[PDB]
Amino acid sequence: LSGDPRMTQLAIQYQQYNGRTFNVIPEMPGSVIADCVQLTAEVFNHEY
Amino acid sequence: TLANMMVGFETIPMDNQIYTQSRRASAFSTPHTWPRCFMNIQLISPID
Amino acid sequence: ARAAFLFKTVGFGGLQNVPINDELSSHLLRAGNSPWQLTQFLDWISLGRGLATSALVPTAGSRYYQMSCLLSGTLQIPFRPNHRWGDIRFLRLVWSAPTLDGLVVAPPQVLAQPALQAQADRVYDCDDYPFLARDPRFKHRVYQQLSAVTLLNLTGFGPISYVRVDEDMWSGDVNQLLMNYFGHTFAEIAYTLCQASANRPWEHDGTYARMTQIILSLFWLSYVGVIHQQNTYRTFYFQCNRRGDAAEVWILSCSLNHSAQIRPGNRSLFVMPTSPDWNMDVNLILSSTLTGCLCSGSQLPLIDNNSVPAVSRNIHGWTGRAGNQLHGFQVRRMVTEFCDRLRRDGVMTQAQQNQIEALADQTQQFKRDKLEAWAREDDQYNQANPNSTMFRTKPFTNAQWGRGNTGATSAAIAALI
Amino acid sequence: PANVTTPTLDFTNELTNWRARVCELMKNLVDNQRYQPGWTQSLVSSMR
Amino acid sequence: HVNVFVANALVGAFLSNQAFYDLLPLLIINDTMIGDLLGTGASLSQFFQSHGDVLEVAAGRKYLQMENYSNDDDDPPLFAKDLSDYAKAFYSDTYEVLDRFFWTHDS
Amino acid sequence: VPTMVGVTRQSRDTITQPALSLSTTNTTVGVPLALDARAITVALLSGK
Repeated sequence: LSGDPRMTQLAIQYQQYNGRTFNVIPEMPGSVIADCVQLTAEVFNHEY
Repeated sequence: TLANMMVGFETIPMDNQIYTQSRRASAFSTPHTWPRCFMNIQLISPID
Repeated sequence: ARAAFLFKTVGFGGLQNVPINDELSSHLLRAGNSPWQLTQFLDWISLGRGLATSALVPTAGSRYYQMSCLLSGTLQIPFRPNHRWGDIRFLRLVWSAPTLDGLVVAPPQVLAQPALQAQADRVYDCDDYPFLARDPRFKHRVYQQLSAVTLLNLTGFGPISYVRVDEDMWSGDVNQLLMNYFGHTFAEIAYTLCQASANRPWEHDGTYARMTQIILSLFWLSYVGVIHQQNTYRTFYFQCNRRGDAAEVWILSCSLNHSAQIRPGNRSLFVMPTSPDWNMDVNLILSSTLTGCLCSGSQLPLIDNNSVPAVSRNIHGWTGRAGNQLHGFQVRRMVTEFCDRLRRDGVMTQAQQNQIEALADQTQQFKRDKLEAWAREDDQYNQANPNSTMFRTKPFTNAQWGRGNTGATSAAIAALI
Repeated sequence: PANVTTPTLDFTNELTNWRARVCELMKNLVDNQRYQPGWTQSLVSSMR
Repeated sequence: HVNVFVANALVGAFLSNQAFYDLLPLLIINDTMIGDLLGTGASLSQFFQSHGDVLEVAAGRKYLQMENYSNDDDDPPLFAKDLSDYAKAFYSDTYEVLDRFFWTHDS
Repeated sequence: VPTMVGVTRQSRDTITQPALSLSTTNTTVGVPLALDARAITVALLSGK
């Protein structure tokens, strides 16, 4: 909640004194709420 | 720290004038501040 | 480290007299009698609000050009065969002392006396004057200005920019010292660095020298679009959010997951942009100042004699038979190169690059019209006052408006990586 | 330069040399043939 | 090979009867008399002082004045060669670096 | 040796201004802890 809600992808990394770095990005797990929301949105457009 | 106690008995060369043999070790909290004389044991005279 | 100090006087382009009038000299000496001052050459401008436009100073480069002509006439007095510093007035200018630190209004009998009959294109050696030879530090400090002037005189077309790359420059806590400016704009960092160099001379291989070289290299790569958030050098890059901006400034930036790859090696060279808009280009003039300080610190390789005007070929301190070749790039075309590299990377949409190009075309047309109008005004003034003829700026041609193989030079810079 | 953080007294000094020379000059003035006779031989030994 | 500067300093110590046993290992020239001397930091600043390669002191006397000398016209002049102390001069490996050392050094 | 760890909220394709983050302020990758050396050494010398 600090900010940057509109964030496309989370990524985290650390770097070495020589300057080599390691970056870890996880794969997004979907939310049932979102899929249901899309279906309802189309239903609202038909039934507004 | 050992070099600091050893000053006037054993001599340690310093690559940089800014950093001293009596310089507080805590100032050297990072690798980039590791001394070149410190980095190579052979570079330091075993006699010194 | 440069060891030989010499300069060659500017030659009038078909003029019979120095292209300056006493009014211009007075404007340059608005409150001062020493031209050695860097601010004397240019009123420092911070960009955006940067760029000095004046009736006598349409551009800061115009002011520097007038300063150069005036200095060329005045310097000849202590460089005369007599090498006298106070006996005669050049256009009513008398040096205050033998070191010629300051100049003064000519004495009334001296004002009555004629000015020094300066000869154009006179190459001089700094050691010839004894007082300067007596102070090496003084001589080197004076030479920074001399080097910048000679470089501008050397370029028949637009001035080259010297760029070199050293990984040993990356090595060290001096990199942390460079990191002190992290989040600083390129212009702000340059002003501070220039002030530091003015404060004192530095080693030709000095940690400061390597840092300045890295800063210049990063800025130029960013300008060409060579280095980006998607193409970071060790994650370190100067970033300008909007290209073509009035004061777009690449600012030191870090990008994760987009590290760029650089060929091992050491490459140092100078590139001269074709566009004449450089007079209004703050970054180019700042780069010129830094490059000149770098030349004072270290003696670079002589540039190719074919790469130099034949009259100036084989200059002992500057031109050599085998040397680097100047690279000419139109500013608008170079901005296009920056956009194309990003489009090819796919970081930005083709439409966005086209929008940037359209803005650049509009800016270029407006600037070209203004410069052409100033040119007409200057010709009219010269016809009006043969007695007091002067040039607001070194004359320019519509030919400079062309790209002049900016794309070939862009391929060359890409190859330089 | 001194070589120790706790130095020992050194008499090899230009000031020390000066003091010695001045004393020697005075002692020779005392040993003056036209000046020594007035001073008692015991006083002479004491002064020297 | 042995350090000529070291040999001369040892001669001085022995003449003043000072202990050079500490400097005896230093006496052997290992590679560079300049390099070996730059490494050494022991002894009084007065006994011998080198700022890096640069070292300013007096070399040995060209002539030794004896007791008999009266500064006679027939007596030959030693041109200050006899003086135990005549001057201190800075020896260094490279002239350009020496000049840089002397950029503000008293002249 | 790693220097620091940082996090990113946007997808890789996007190009955006880099802004200040909490992790950057702390140079240390891990929270610094200072403890009594004598007590730890004594414990190391006293285990049964």
